[PDB]
Amino acid sequence: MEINPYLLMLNNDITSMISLTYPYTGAPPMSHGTSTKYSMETVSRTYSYSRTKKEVPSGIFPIERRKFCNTIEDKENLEKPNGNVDINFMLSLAEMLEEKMGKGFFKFCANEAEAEILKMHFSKLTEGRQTYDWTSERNMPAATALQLTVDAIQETQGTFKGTTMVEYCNKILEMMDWPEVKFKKVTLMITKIGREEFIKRICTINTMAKDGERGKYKRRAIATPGMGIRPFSKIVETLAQKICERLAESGKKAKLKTTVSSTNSKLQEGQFMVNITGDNSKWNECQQPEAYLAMLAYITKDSSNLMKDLCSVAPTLFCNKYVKMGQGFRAKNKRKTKEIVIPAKKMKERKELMNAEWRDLFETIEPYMDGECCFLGGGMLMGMFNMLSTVFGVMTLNYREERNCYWTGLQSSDDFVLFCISRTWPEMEMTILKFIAVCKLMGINMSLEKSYGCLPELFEFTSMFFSGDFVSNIALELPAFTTAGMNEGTDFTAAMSVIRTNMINNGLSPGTALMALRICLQEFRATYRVHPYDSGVKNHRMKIIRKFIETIENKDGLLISDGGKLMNNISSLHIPEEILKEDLMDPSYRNRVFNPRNPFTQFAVVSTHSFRTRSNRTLLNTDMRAMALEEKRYQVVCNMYRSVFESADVNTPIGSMSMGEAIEAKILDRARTQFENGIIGGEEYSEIKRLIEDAKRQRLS
Amino acid sequence: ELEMYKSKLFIAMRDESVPLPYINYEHLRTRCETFKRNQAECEAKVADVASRLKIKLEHLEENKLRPLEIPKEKEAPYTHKFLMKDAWFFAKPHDSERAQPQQILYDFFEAANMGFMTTSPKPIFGKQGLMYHSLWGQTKRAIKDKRNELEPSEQRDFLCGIGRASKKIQEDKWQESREEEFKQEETKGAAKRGFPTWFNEEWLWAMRDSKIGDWIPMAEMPPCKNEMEDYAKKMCEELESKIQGTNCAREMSKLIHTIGSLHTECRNFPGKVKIVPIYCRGTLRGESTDCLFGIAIKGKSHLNKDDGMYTVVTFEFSTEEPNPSKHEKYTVFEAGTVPVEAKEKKLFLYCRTTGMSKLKNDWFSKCRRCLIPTMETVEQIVLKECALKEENRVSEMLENKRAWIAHENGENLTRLVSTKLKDLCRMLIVTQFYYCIYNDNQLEGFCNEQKKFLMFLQADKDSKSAFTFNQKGLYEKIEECIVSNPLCIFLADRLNKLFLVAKSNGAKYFE
Amino acid sequence: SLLLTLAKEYANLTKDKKSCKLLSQGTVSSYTTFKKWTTSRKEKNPSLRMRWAMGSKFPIMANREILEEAGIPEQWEGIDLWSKKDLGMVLASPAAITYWNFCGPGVDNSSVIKDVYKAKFMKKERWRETLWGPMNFELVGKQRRVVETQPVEIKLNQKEIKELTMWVLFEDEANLASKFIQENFSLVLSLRELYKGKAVNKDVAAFMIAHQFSPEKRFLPTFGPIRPERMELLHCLGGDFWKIEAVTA
RNA sequence: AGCAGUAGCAAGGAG
RNA sequence: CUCCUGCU
Repeated sequence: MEINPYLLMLNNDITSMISLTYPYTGAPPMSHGTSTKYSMETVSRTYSYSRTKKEVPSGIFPIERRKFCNTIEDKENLEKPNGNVDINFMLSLAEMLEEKMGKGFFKFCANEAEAEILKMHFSKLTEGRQTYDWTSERNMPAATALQLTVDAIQETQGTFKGTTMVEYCNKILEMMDWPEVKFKKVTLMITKIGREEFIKRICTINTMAKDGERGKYKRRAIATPGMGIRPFSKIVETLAQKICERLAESGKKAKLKTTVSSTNSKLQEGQFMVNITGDNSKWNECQQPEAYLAMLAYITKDSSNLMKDLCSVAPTLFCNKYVKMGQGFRAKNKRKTKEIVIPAKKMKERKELMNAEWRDLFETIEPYMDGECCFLGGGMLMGMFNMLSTVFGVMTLNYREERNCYWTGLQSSDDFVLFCISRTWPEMEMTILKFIAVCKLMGINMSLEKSYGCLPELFEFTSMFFSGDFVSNIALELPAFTTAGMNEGTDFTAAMSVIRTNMINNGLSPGTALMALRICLQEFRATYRVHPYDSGVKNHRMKIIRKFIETIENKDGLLISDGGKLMNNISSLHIPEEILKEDLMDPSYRNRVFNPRNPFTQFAVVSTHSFRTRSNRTLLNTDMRAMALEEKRYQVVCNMYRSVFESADVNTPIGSMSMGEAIEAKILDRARTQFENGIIGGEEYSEIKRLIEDAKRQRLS
Repeated sequence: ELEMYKSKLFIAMRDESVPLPYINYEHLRTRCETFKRNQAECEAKVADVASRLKIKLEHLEENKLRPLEIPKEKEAPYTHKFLMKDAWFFAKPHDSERAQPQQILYDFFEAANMGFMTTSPKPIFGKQGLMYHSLWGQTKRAIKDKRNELEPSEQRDFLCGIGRASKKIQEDKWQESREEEFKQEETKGAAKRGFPTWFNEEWLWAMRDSKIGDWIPMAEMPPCKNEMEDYAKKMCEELESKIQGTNCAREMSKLIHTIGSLHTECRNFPGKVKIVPIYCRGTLRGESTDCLFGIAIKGKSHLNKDDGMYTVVTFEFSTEEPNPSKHEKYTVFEAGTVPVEAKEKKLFLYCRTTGMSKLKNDWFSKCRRCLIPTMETVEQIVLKECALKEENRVSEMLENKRAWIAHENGENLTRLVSTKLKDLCRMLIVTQFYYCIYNDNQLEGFCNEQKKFLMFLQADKDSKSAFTFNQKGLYEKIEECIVSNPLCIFLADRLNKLFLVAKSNGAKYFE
Repeated sequence: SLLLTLAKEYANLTKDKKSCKLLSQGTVSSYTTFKKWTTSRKEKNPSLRMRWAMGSKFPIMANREILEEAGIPEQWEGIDLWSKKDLGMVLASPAAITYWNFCGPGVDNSSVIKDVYKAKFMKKERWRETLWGPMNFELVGKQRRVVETQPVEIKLNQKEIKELTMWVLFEDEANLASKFIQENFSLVLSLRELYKGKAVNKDVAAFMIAHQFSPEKRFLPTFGPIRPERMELLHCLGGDFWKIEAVTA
């Protein structure tokens, strides 16, 4: 007898039998080895989509520049994707865009944007992902690379007194005007670097492999920028963020109901609607930032004078960015015994030891190679402008050709749903080929392999498959239920918070919540080696619980991490376990657990089990021990400044003078205020005064 | 306040990266400030329409939904790390103090007599027979001396490879030679295999009840109010009372205990080879017992990154005749006789080398989280049914409702087996566990494209006249990612049989 | 006499050579980016290393003097509790945690901890005194709103709360004097009568103020009445295909 | 050998 | 010959 699960779909919908077709219970795919061929595929395919050969020589950079606007070599194979944008066409779509809603639209949204730019402190830069530190040429978190950048500022010339966004940006351009910049290398020597190398290094973007992505056979390369490119991109993403928040054809469940319900009221006696789910392919290789420069020169053709000059720098830095080339490749003999490693530096000299595919990719990228990097001039990689291409999507979806056959829909990052209204099917060929025409002109390439349509709502948007009446829900990530691993107290309630927030937003029917609740209980007990008292587990932690259980009067007041059973349920996922067990505890047990005088807690739930495990042991055995000396000195100085200001973790400590002078001013302030209403003693005031004066003479020296 | 720091090099930079019909940024800004559109836009639009050559493809006239190309080549072998269907286990009553896995290994060394475990040095088939023979004798006397540390001999130095890696020489010294040590690089891709025929028997075996009862160590039930907790508790009791009996639960507990023990031994002892049992724990006639399926040997893992691919050696206990088609990577030896009272049938020792990884542990060791999509699916079925009837019909709906599965082998046209809904959740936990085993790239891309074809079948079910623009590259992308994973090829075959069953009523397909 | 100790610490930390290039060179805001120096990359599997930690025998760093003041070296059958490997900080096992939790001294701190978490005890007090009814099994759904979800009685807007704790706990470098003070300064006159003499540290007090005064407004799918009494029970009252509410009072 | 899947691991580094 | 690791 044969067997087939998909027969469940013979008398059901795809709103119920679609969680059957997500393989989220298994391991995600990982990358291996170098990430060189993916980067060469991205850049080589980007120049292969250029549709031109017109090169312009450069005087700043020693390599040629190929332009990407208005120089088209129209091959007959137009079904292949193009990377050329016509600027009068898209500016015509912008002038057509603002004439639909309001008159003073871009001035309004841009004035609100600048109203949020000037009131921004640059610690917002430290709330980001990993970036590329150019001092040691590595990947570091944001506060580390910003601290090394400001360290290069205050080491090179003068000090930094900005404490804003705009003065930091002007400090970046001031670094661009400098003829020589000194920084520190590794055991901390101090070196210098010239002017052109600083220009080549501020425009350096690191490439790597996207690890753990569900939905592709071939792996894809993601790129991370440095530090000096991030805040201008933050400015542009706030501007286009306000624009996308103001628009009404962008994204998620109500707007499709309003546009389907509204566009069903715009039908005549012979017209009808056909929707098409598409998927714009090669989206990261067909968005050139020059059109971002022209259109942001429209939205800042009418803003002001400062915002006009500040919103036109990050598209230039995307116009002449570099690309890191991974770390090379490996070679081996016929016996497969010795395997030499060739990095990205010596790839030019050892060109003749590669494969056929590698030489095909490498000889079409040779006239753009630097020593360690490559020169890309039209690409928009991952980890870049996301809320700005959506504006181009709405511009394609608000076209007016003048019948009464037209289209509308909804746009996402690279996912769109399109609705057409027409009378006959050859007219549908006319209108859809007009849509492929306007998207093909503007630089948006729809894939033909991954598109379809029907008459009613049976479409696909951001993995939500909308049928004619019902709504499919998003298949969530299963490992997100258990991600804490930090405490015996801040893991179970964190899991109940994840079940709660996945219950409110998604559907998440209650028996799944009880089942995953009991399963996360089971992995909690299995992780922290704690079992209930009536179980037959005999390890080094259940013997003590087994021997002393006679002292406990009421048995169900023990905590789960101490050998108690479960009392939380679905209707109490918002309340931690500790309070619902604090209404039943024994007085020796309640007075015994909740002592703050314990060797574990001294040296959001109730922290009575919070202990700190030992760290790793490559923290004092690698060559970067001086960095651990830096984190120890930083923890000492931060404990000093925290020791003076008794309440400093509540408000952000703004100020631009110095830290130690504010410390001495504060100890003199509380010395005088606590003097005259307080202390009063000559040895204490003159002795503390003597330590302040001697410490100020010591600090000045 | 309103002045940006006008530098010297950047004003030469922004003037360089303008479009081609412009000279400076100033001329570009003065044209963009005074831009008015025209109606020659439609001439460029229609001029883009004329040189297109693109037509849509309907389905009512040209229903070219052809079935997929299964590779008609050599049959794909059995590639799971353990044995599911062909297992044999020795039992004992479980002792509470003797609970650690080496204690279980020793107590099953006295319980199952390994003194009668005599193997010939000649296998039935395989590749290397002497190495596994001296390895089994060496680990058998090693468990006889009750210490789990394999002393270094040439057999373990050959199997779990010590020194089997290339000499990674950096490009600081290279000492080149005239036409000697000619080095380069080379990649191939993947090898292509064919349709497995044994997967139906392990499917039907894996969803059949096994007399040992519960297998998965679940937890206790929380107290219930007068709320809907009676409903969710009732569904947990019925569904959990169904999934605890099948062999899928035995495989899940096998992966949890076995890969848990190899996981903690990969943490506690790097650089030392251990001897780890392969076992379970389940209740028999009320008395909690434990099993013993096989013997595993670790390969001195120094897990630097999430990969690392340490060597696992599996000695296995089977009671069936081997197969040079299915059991192809194995090195089938033998054991002797086992008394099985229903007479004293044969007992075969199997051997296999394989590998695990550090990322391929935590998704196996925490594979208990498969009761979420099954209960989500059955719960959406029942809640959509009572949502469309608007009456509390749950406990009687779980018995008087059919589910069409498992068409026969000789004929397929509308010849289905309608089963009860708890057998449906049996098949759902089977297919979710098979998803948790065989996850590779090919399954992911094939799940994407079968979401597309499922959208086409739903487009067939209500007569909506779906359409596509280019079908050639579609079947080029589907047939690219169906190479050697047996679950993907099997689901492709069952997708083709889905089209053959659905072709009997709707008209969008082929024969 | 604490200013003398802070002067000893300040002279001791200005005594260092290369730390003179650390302070009086940066800014007051740089303390924030002096706080974050976590050179670990992502800690992308914390539960994995937590299971690796709890599987060892001595994973925990704990204080010496309290556990050598009250503890016992080994339990009654082979259970290790102590190490002598390394400041004076001693590595131990999780058996010492539960051993403190069953065979340790106790300090009466019930009323203080029952006064820290008054919002969550208010949640349990409102939860225990509710009543339910039957289910309905019907379709339901309505759009997403921005709802304040806590039964507070002050209803500040996440801006007068930080300013409030500045003008309650530490007023010496609190804030520039605004127009939002006066009635909240009568509230300063009420609130300084509460947090004046306590054994609770200032960080925990600044934690517990911000949970009795803040109506937490989030963007959630809501339906029915939008009373904040039934908004923390939003995940319990109704799902997608079912609905239950029979509360009389 | 094997794990693999478009290139890596099957230990490495220093004194 | 020894030391060190366990995301660098």
